[PDB]
Amino acid sequence: LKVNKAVFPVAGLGTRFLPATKASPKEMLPVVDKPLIQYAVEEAIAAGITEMIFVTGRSKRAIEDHFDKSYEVEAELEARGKAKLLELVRSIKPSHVDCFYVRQPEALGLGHAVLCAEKLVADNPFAVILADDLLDGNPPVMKQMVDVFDHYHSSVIGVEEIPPSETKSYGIVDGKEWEESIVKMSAIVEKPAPEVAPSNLGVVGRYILKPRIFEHLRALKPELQLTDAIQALLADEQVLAYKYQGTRYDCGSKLGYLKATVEFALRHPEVGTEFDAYLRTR
Ligand SMILES: O=c1ccn([C@@H]2O[C@H](COP(=O)(O)OP(=O)(O)OP(=O)(O)O)[C@@H](O)[C@H]2O)c(=O)[nH]1
Repeated sequence: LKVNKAVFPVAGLGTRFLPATKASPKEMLPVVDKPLIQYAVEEAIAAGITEMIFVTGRSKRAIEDHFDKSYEVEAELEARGKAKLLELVRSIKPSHVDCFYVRQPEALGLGHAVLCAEKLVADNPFAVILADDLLDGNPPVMKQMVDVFDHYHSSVIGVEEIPPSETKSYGIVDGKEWEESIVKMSAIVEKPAPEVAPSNLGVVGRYILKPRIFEHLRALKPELQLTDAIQALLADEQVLAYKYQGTRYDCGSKLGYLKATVEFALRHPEVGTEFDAYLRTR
């Protein structure tokens, strides 16, 4: 049917960004002036998703207070007639967008984080969006994928072409190329050595999953691997890999985070020009 829900796992330990992540999850890191998780939610909104499910771990309130109403900030902005900033703050969570929270008690990995959201997804297809993967696309990547899902009504795994030497960092898909950008998947293999990688198509943190993924998650022998659930699912039904149009910034790591900051600052209306001039003359 329709993709109304997006699950955002934001419960990782984020040790690669200590000390900043001590009391704020990695997905709250700002790129210029905006947390990763807000970029991710805005992508979901652009895709027609209206229900945001956050799987929280440590520092859940950074996520919750970012999206929930804050009386203090509005009373502060109200008391100063700063109306454009008020519209900006309110657009963090537009009307008709709902935020639900669920706890992952133990940082038992991504597949387990997804499993924590099972009762909230129930018997519906749902997006899984990893805000650490900051995707820059027009149209937004999850919107592209929702269009793919609406056509084929199969799970959709976002993929990008990666250097063959780097396959050990990625889930790698295999299958029959269907369109220029659609692979009908025959396999997904977790972090293969370059010489045995079945393709150069690496999985990124964008998924549309049909609810049968949950029975394969609960069934796995435990850190449950999302890859293994996907591999199991494609034995029972079509799963598609989608070579999205756009650019991924691996903000799980410091370098991708920095690249994202640079690239997004350059396209920022307020500071783009000066930051470009600064970069040239430094
Ligand atoms: O227990 C977990 C682990 C990971 N995740 C989620 O899975 C995705 C991938 O996150 P990772 O598993 O790569 O962990 P991390 O980047 O937070 O950890 P460090 O390497 O910085 O130590 C992110 O969306 C994260 O929030 C969970 O929700 N729960």
